[PDB]
Amino acid sequence: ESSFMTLFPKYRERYLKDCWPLVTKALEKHGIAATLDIVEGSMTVKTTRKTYDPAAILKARDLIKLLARSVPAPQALKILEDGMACDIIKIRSMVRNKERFVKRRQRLLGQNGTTLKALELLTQTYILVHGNTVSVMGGYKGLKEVRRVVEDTMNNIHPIYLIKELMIKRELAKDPALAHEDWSRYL
Amino acid sequence: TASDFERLLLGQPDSSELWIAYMASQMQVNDLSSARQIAERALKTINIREETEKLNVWIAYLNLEVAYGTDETVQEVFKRACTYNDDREVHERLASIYIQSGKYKEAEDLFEKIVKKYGSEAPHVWYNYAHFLHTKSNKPEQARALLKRATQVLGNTKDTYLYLLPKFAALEFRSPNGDREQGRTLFEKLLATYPKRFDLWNQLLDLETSASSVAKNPADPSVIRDLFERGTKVKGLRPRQAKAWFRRWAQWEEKFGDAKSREKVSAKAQEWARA
Amino acid sequence: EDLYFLIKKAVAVRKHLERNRKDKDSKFRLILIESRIHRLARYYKTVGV
Amino acid sequence: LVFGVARIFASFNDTFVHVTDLSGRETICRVTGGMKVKADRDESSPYAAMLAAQDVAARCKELGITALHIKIRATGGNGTKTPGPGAQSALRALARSGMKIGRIEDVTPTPSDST
RNA sequence: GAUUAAUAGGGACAGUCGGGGGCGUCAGUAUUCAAUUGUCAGAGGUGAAAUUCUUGGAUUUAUUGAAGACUAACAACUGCGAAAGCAUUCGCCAAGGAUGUUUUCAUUAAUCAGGAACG
Repeated sequence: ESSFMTLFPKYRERYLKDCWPLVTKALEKHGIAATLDIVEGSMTVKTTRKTYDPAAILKARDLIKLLARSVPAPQALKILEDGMACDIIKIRSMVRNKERFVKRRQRLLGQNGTTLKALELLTQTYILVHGNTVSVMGGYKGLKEVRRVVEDTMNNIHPIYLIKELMIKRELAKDPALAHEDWSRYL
Repeated sequence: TASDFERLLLGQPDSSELWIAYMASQMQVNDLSSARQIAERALKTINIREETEKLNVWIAYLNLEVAYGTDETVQEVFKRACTYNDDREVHERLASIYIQSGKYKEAEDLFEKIVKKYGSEAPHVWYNYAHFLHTKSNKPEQARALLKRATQVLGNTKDTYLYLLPKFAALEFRSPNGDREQGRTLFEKLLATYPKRFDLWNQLLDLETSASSVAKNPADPSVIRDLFERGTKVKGLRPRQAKAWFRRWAQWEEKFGDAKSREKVSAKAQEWARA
Repeated sequence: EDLYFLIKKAVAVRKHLERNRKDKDSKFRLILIESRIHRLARYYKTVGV
Repeated sequence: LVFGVARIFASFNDTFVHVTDLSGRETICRVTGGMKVKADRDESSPYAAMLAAQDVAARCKELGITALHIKIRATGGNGTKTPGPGAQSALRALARSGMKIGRIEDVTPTPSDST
């Protein structure tokens, strides 16, 4: 018995209740009990002795942290995969200017989300935009790459440049005769 | 007399030099309480914008509290003087005051206090403290240790790094307890980490052609000639700076008296200009 | 008087600028209070004071 | 029931398993991804981590500790707070090589300063 | 001899408010540098790599010493400052906003050519 816990707000609480039986039955499948508090707003996990897999506690901790990060329940249970993991990128500390912060976060969004969807498919990743914080998921290579992407966006080189780079990364990694050089001549 | 002083004060109220003259007459008549009275009269009636006259009254009163006062009054006036003036400057004035009065132990405590408080932005505090160290405390190893401490406290920008390193080296060259050999160490390290910095090369050249061994006050013509050769062989020289260095070499060899080295300088300037 | 309280607030902000001449927002407060002093001193010197 | 401290530093380009004493001063064992598979791309691999985990598990059971309380961290200075697939597969491989665990605590050096 | 007291003024006082300013004070980490130990074969990068550090022990583990930097999560469809901008404890120095008053000189008002302070 070893617990992890954090605190959610009330505007998240409603969706946490109405998506929770999915969550607690998936944690029942992973052999770990979980409860929700209502008068205070905490979720309490606890490793039972019938936990067949050891990483259940850490992945449940990241799971409940992303539930706090207000991500949707299907992706929040898609975290249960072997290679699936999260990451955070705080960008309010990186951008000192408020209007420039708003402009560059909107530039990260792009027109109607086509840019974030292009990034999602180019890295097989997931993106959420929670103000000053960047929740992301997927394979570790995609994760390293999208962290590079968000710091370049806050550095104000444009995502169309970045997507051009990633498609070149993709095709130059798919052809096998060119497999190992510094290909910055093509970038 | 005091009436004469009051007449000249109603003539010129902002005049700090007359203020210190009046309280100095009060020192000569030993009424240190009325001297305090006069000093605070200056601190009130000297006008708002006259910062130099205010600090003159301030540092004079600090001289009083170190000379005839005691620890509690000198610390409270130190607090008030930094409260109403610049902390770094009143601290440096009390430091030079301690240097003058010989109270070198509490001087050292003030020095460690000011390198703690204001070593973050002042390079000059480390300069003055190394000056104290190569002077009367006579610990050059402590001076270079506090130089390493300075490289810890500061950033590594050009001004702070490449200005405290040559100012410390100049102190090494100018103090007989400072070992111009260690100054040459510092300068060699400077021109190793930045060999493109010909103004720093020039400053080394000035420092060797000036009074390097202050224990007996010549320069050293052998290493003068060798460093001048290295200044000729270092890459990156614009022809203006090259001509200036050849002129400086010629001037020093005229000061030396060796016409053979003079004509060597002329011939090597010719073959350098041949390009 | 109103001018008396204005010039009182003015000499207070002047002596604080003496305490630290680096406070430029306080210097801006000085320029606004001196503009008000000029205006109301002229407007009540016109009446005879 | 002897206890110990198994520290884990699993990045995305290398993975560390470094068991120290219960106080954390006497390093018992340490093995890496290059002391594992030694392929500079697969140096942070779940498989290299399985190999490393079996190596440390065998040596610590040879010293006879048989129970751990795992500390877990990552590049907490500037990069991510999230540890590696090496850490995932290493915890799985450890408690499937068989020793029992009490509590696990992931301690990661969070900065309140970063930039 | 002296009007309405203005649903325009400014001030005064009282309770307030402010991640407003300036200055000193108290922390918090984390980074670097130094030391000490346990180390004991790589570490470190990258899409793959290389450079680099590595039996004098790197990377790692822990404990200190020094340093500068900024103040996470709270943190906002907010708040303050005219603007740049503004987020640790405490304290001071003045100023500023709103509220109220059983507070006053009664046009003092508004606008900007010239010009001037802060980036």
